Amino acid sequence: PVAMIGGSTTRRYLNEHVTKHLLEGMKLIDPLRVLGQFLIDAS
Amino acid sequence: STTRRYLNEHVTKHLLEGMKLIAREKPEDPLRVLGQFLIDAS
Amino acid sequence: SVPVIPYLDYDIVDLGSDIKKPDFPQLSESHRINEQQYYITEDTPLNKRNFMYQPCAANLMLDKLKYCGTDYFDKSSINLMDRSDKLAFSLDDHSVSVSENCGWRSVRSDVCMKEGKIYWEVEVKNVSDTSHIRCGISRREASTETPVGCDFYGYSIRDKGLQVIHEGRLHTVLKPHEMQAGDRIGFLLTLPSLQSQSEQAMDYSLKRIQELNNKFNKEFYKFLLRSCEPTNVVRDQIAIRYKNQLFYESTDYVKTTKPEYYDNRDDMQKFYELENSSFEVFVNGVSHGIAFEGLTPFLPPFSELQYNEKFYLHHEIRNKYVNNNRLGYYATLSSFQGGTASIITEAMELKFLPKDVDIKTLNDIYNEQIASDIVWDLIDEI
Amino acid sequence: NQLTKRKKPVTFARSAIHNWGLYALEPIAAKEMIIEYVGESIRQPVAEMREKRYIKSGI
Repeated sequence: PVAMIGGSTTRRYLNEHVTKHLLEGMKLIDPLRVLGQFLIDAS
Repeated sequence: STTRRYLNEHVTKHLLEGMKLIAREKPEDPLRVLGQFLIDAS
Repeated sequence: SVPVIPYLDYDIVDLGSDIKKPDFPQLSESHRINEQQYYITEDTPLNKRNFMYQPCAANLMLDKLKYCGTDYFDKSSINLMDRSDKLAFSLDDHSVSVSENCGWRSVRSDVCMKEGKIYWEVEVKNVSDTSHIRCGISRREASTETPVGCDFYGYSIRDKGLQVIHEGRLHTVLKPHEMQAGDRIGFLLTLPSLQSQSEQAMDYSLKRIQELNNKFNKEFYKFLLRSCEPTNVVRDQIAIRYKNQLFYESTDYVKTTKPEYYDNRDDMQKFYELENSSFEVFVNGVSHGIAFEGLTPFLPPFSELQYNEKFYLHHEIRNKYVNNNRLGYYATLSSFQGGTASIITEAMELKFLPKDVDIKTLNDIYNEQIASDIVWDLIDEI
Repeated sequence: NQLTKRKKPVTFARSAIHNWGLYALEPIAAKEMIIEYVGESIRQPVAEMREKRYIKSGI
């Protein structure tokens, strides 16, 4: 999966867990308050 | 540079500081706290 | 003109395959100092011809970039790119050590030091009568093979007496106390804010355009200092395969001169210095005074990138003085014929910590180096 | 010392171009070695200082 394809590091959690739908909230992006809930829609 | 023109006036201050805070420590869901903190950014 | 490069057999990795994504700088026996075996890096590329090299990972999630940034080591330590070929390190103490007949070299540590109060300590593991050590500061502009203190891209500390180094000079402005076999150096490094750097960036932008500028055509060099924006980045960081493995051809700055802006009041050349910088050493945790109030404000207009003067002026085209996520002063460590000294990262290994409120290690900024470099290139994906 | 046996009897004298120059003491043919270049070996950062240090004094 993306746990090691993003990098071989224990600080490489980001390319699988968090920053996947952070960039995919940015693929539609504009104001900043609607970006706070594009942070939400992976949960 | 069009997205690089518009966003770099705006995205560089708050969202980079919003990602410089989540780099320090991480809970089981960190998408709630930075999403809350960007409501505080407005 | 060229397309992006696809993925190979080691790029898309299986679940149980715990292979590491850039290939390891493999260890080979160099010499035996401090009764330890120090080890070299064999097949990795090294920073030459005013360039650098960086590990990439085959990121699958993006369309334009098939490669984004990543690192080897979990915490901070010596970067492997700024390294000599007769320079050795270890996994025990992470000390840099050149050979017994090798000369004056240096290695930076990859913390990108822009603003805030950042502090780290430097272990002095061994010193002899014939061995010298110059731990200090240097930029990404300054290179590794020269011992730093050669230019104003870095300042270091002398071995005995702590004569603070600047352009080859030896200033005895702190309290002199020589290194021994059980010593340590703690760089209390006060940098002002990034807003304080950004207004010095417009100060060189507004005073190189039209104040002294009346060569044959200089409006197109005025235009690059006109559009000299305080944080904005024009990066050319592309991925290349090299010795069967994946790396970066990241651009590096070229050497420039002293920024001397004529203030009308001072009736002389006035120099660009930062907002109350502080250069303090912790030899075993005692205050030694402040050496440098004059760390430079550098980010767009003080370091000149690898830019083309004849190919590019005919025409789209980039700008001369821009930023990136790699610009800053770096935690620097030099050695001389085997002078072994180590960098120390985390507060559990810190022995002499100051009471401060803003004590920030590398790994706060190193985690910020991981988290910004992805999202500095998540604006590149559009 | 390896390439000493293969050289030519050229002397130095006062030059027709500049202060000092070499004067080939025999009719050398097309592709023969005149002289192996001999000297120091020092790398780029240490020769960066010497490139200005001699001209700081002004040789």
